[PDB]
Amino acid sequence: RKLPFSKREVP
Amino acid sequence: EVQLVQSGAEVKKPGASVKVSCKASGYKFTDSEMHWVRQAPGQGLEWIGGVDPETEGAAYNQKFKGRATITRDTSTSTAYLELSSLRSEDTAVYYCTRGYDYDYALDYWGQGTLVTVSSASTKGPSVFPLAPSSKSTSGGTAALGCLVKDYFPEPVTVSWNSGALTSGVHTFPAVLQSSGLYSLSSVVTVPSSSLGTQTYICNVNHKPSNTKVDKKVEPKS
Amino acid sequence: DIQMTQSPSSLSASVGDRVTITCRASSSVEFIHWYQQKPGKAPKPLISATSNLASGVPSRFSGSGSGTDFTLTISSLQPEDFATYYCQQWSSAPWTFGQGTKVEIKRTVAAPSVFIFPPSDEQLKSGTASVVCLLNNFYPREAKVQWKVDNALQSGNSQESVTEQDSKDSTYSLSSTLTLSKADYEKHKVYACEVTHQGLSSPVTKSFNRGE
Repeated sequence: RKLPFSKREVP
Repeated sequence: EVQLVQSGAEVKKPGASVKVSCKASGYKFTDSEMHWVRQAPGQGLEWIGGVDPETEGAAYNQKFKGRATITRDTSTSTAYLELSSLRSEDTAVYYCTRGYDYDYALDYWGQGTLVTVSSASTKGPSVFPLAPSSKSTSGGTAALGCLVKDYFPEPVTVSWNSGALTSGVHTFPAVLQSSGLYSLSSVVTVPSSSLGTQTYICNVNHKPSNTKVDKKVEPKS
Repeated sequence: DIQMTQSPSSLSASVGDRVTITCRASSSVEFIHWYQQKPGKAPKPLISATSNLASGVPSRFSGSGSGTDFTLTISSLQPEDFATYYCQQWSSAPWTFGQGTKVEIKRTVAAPSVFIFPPSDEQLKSGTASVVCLLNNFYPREAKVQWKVDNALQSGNSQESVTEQDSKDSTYSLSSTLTLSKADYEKHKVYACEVTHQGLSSPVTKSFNRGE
């Protein structure tokens, strides 16, 4: 899961 | 269940600022982004900016940069949008929406917050019944309602019986009166046979003037 | 910025018709998302990444396209599909949306059910009389309401508004309000609302006598 703007990965 | 609950409608003078809240629940607030989207008469939808709680910053659309401030309180799972130096063009419904995954659409949206930018004074409505009578019957059905008159700015919300009555309800778009004040009607069609046993109450809310009116609509005697 | 242009801006079709909405991006995008917005409600996700139906979206919706050209297809238009549809891109900052496409429903003619409401006593105490005429569940939208006071045609003292198309039966409703001062109201007896519509073989008049 990649956050739309920040592109931060969240498993 | 994911819920995004926004603060009530507001009226603000030109040059003033507005701060809208979006209380989130049903998911891990710090693991998603919150975005702000507005719907103005002039356009469809416009992205204002957003925030990833694990960044201590915020992203803005260049159009709103220096005028908008997006913040978040991780302890209360609340996202905030502050818009400053308000202009006529800022009158719009502001939505908060969750940014969950880059491959997926903004999946949950708040109910919206109408912000009106006006120098005109706020005015709470007068609520009058539209009583069912022999003049409001049609093939065993009776129509009844509430007339919500002389308010400013929009919106007024109307529910029936605290939201338990939704079928056959028509809450009309407001009309702009010559005075600059708004008026609307909310009607419902029900069996004419049970007018003496059922209770019909319109719940009228006008957040800008903090007006809450419950009006029981009885058949005319 | 990447400009998203939808065509057409509005369309009308019958229940069971196949409807198409195009979305053109001014520059290539990896994919687009589609949203559906019902009147007075927030937008809802409809399609994710050009062709993946959002959660709970029926199979009659489909999305296709690539680069700059995309299409939303509704294979069998249903009354509940009355909404404005928006495309969106977030391959480039700022994120942008299309201008929206309003989808309206064509259905059979339905005559309005007409109701009349005299002013409440509470309103009269305040010095004004609003007489409300309601036209319920009709199609098409075009309806003529004429106010008659003691059989004299009124002008300039009424306001009307129409609802959005109903999500179940695709009809409209209309409210017309005649506003007079308590003194002007008390000068006349008969208050009539006269309705003209395609579904009515001849005009339907709803009337009452003041204080009856």
